[PDB]
Amino acid sequence: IGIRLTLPPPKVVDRWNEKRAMFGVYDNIGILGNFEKHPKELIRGPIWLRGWKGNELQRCIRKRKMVGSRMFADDLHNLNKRIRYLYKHFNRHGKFR
Amino acid sequence: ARALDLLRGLPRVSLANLKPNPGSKKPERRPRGRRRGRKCGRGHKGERQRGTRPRLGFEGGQTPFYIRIPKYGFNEGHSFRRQYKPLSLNRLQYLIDLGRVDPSQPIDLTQLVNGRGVTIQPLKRDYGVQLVEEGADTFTAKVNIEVQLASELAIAAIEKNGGVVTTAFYDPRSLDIVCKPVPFFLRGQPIPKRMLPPEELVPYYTDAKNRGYLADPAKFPEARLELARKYGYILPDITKDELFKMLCTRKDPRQIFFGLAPGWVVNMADKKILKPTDENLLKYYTS
Amino acid sequence: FVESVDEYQFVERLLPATRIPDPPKHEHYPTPSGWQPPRDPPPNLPYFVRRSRMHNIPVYKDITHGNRQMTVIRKVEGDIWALQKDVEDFLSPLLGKTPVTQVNEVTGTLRIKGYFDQELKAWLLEKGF
Amino acid sequence: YRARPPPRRRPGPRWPDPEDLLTPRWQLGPRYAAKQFARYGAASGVVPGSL
Amino acid sequence: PLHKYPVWLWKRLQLREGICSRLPGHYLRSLEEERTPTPVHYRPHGAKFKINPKNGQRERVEDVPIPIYFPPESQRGLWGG
Amino acid sequence: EPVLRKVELPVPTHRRPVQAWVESLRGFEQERVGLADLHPDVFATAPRLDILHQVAMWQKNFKRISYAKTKTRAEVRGGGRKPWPQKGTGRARHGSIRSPLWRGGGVAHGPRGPTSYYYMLPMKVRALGLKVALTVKLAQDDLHIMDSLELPTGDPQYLTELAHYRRWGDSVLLVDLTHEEMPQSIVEATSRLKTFNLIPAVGLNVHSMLKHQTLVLTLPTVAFLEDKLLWQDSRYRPLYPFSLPYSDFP
Amino acid sequence: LTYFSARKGKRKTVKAVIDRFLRLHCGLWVRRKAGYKKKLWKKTPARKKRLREFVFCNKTQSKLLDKMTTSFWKRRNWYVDDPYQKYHDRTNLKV
Ligand SMILES: [Mg+2]
Ligand SMILES: [Mg+2]
Ligand SMILES: [Mg+2]
Ligand SMILES: [Mg+2]
Ligand SMILES: [Mg+2]
Repeated sequence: IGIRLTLPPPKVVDRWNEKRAMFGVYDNIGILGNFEKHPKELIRGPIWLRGWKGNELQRCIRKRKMVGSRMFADDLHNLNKRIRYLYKHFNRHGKFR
Repeated sequence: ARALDLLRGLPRVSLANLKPNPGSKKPERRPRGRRRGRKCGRGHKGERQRGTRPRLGFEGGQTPFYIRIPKYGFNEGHSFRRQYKPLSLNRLQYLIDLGRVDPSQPIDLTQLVNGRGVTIQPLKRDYGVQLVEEGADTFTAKVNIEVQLASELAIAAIEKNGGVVTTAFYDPRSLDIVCKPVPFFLRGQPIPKRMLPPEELVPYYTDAKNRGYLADPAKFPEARLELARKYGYILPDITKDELFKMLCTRKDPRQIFFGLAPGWVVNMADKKILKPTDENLLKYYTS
Repeated sequence: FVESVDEYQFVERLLPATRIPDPPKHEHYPTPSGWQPPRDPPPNLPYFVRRSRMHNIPVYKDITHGNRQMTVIRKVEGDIWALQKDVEDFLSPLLGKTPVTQVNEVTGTLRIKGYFDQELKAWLLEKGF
Repeated sequence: YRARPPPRRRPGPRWPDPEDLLTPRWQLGPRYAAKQFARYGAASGVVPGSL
Repeated sequence: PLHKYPVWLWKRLQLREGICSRLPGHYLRSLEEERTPTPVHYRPHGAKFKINPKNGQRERVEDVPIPIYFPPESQRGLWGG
Repeated sequence: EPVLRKVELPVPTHRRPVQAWVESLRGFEQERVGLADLHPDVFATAPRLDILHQVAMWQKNFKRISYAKTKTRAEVRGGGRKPWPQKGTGRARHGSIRSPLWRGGGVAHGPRGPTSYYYMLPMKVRALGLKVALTVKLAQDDLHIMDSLELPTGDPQYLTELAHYRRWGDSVLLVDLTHEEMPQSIVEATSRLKTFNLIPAVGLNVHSMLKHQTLVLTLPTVAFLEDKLLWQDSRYRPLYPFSLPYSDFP
Repeated sequence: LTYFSARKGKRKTVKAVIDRFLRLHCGLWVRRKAGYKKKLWKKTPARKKRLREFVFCNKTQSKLLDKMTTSFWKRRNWYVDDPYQKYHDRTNLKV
């Protein structure tokens, strides 16, 4: 048996808190603001991902370049190993040549 | 309209109603079930399936196709063979008519680009424009065009209508400045001075047959009359034109913009132009 | 060491413009290139075909699979079916059969099999678009 | 709820302190000062003669 | 996580915190300053630019110093460089 | 005393403008204070709901970083040695106690690192979406116009009652011109309420409009919107970012 | 080839092709008939005539070489005096 018996507590979502009521506001700051700013300049998050996209290999390479010299030793060694593996995989393994 | 009337009697539009346009969001494929995944499409056992088949272009040991064919310099030097974006007379007429370029003002590269007539890429070894004979017929415009090359037919097409065409040169560093000036005026560097042609090109820009900007401005009439005599029209006396003072205007070598002297600094914030006064700086720039 | 001069007139000749300028009031048509302006007042038909940003006729060639030739009449406004009937009448004599077509009443476009860009441009000029 | 004040670009010239260590190598020198002058005028404080 | 300063700035940070912070200014300047040694084991390229023969264009050139080992026995003598 | 308003930018000669009432918040029964004209290409575009979908989905996803990481088979602690030799025993072959197979191992294919989902649609598509949203919220008797968002007193009860009196809906999105010029009364009132949201015109977006049922623009706002959205059709292709100076672009 | 570089993460081209084939902008590839420079003394004159020619590459070869070269080598190239300027475009192609 892998199914619960009593009902879960009700997850109450407040669809009108501040974060949801104001979602998206200023996502047209460029078109409606004389192009002073750009939408990407509102993306809050990692230093090395604000307004950029890519597969895991490119993401790891970018992380190494921009914060590789600030990383803890073991995390950085893991990152280098990961880049090595992904290089081998994306460049030698796969259905399509 | 019609559809806007339909919307009135439908429910309010909201994030609960949206949809993708049919045919756009193709469905996904995952290896689950008796069809998608039992071998998930990878085939029988063999290095195909494991994802370990040789590199793209390996013909199984037989000497590959791209290695048994001898080398030949189809591309040797390609990064240094200069390139020029054509500007057909058809396109020049089309731009003139719709008011994009202004024939009552000297047409340099800057005014071809600021009207989005051609797209110059300095960084890919484009040096400038070349007029091409296409559309010599039907071209009827009085333009003072400064380009970087010209077939003799284009020279004709521009002269027959009382126009002056002159072939200038722009080095890769100044071409970027002339093509997209406002970025340069933002960099803050003082306006550089145009370099002279390379060794291989001076015989081109010092020949009256090509309306070169360094050939002597006294052999031009002979060239113009020769061209007219070959192409069966009468060289109009431009000296009597209502605005010949404009068709005369030219940029001297070592100048990028028309009314700006190398060494000035453009201040766009305050609407000013700053000029030096130290004798050494003037000496360097005026040469 | 430096002195400020505010002539400035020769840089403003370098600043580009963002708006496409209204084409100037020529005196004969078609202009040397072949550009006519749309008639005025607009012709009285069920539909309309707007001019682009650069004032040309929205008739565009198109190709797919390297052998499917098509044309699109794009910015059609109003009853696109009337324009479909008109185009079918106009093209049927040329091809020797009624030409297969698609109508996308949402985007407002009429797509036509075969290459007929110049014919359609002329025809939409005659009717005064 | 009143939406937060809009995101406006960092006004005026951006002079980074030179004694700090994170202020990168390229935000101190002649080129950055030239760019600030060109983009903000005499208010930037750059003496023109340095250009 | 991530440090607030990179790894190679830790030395320069240390030269500002503790006992090293009270050293006189000129000593710190003489310590932080870096100078390339005069070339000894390699022929330095004369100029900042050069024409190469394979194609014929003007390419930039730099001189990359050979890395040389000084065993500690030299610290008691004057090997020159 | 009517408060009229004509469309400033040129209208195509084959399309008449659309129109709307100009209401006031100064009183419960102050609708039809004036009559305003609205430019057809910004308030009467083709419906085009699918573009509304494109824009709302981009507006949801372009600012998403997924902070989900799962330790691969080489990032989990330990796991170096071969647990038992290959041939001797009778157990299954294994070359680590941290394969995905084993308990406590690593995920073979899991969320790797912080993932960005950013992408940008052509600017024209997003402006077109804005126009589509405005026209849909007009065609369905939901868009309004106000001379100003002024109010008699900042008490939120007044604003919510007024919204009840006119069948506005559950939620109202009030839009004013500049963040500094919204009157004191409206900002004070709309701080306490929950389904009433006050934004300056520079923040108008598709998702925040499709969420709220009613959209209430000031008149200066509609002028601003017509200017900034008509600028997209009939502009050249860019030569460099519009943040850099141009001859005609403020 | 290398589908992702270790240092930038872009595709990379196989430079052994650039030195052997020319991409006419609209699809075709031209090569130079291996066996043509050397041993020209016991080859019949007709054979020598054949070997000097610039020949095209069939569909599979062209697709392969398109894969082994990035986008830069497929652009529109406006060279001053290009002996292959007139071959960049197909004219009157039925299917
Ligand atoms: Mg998949
Ligand atoms: Mg063998
Ligand atoms: Mg391990
Ligand atoms: Mg093992
Ligand atoms: Mg675990």
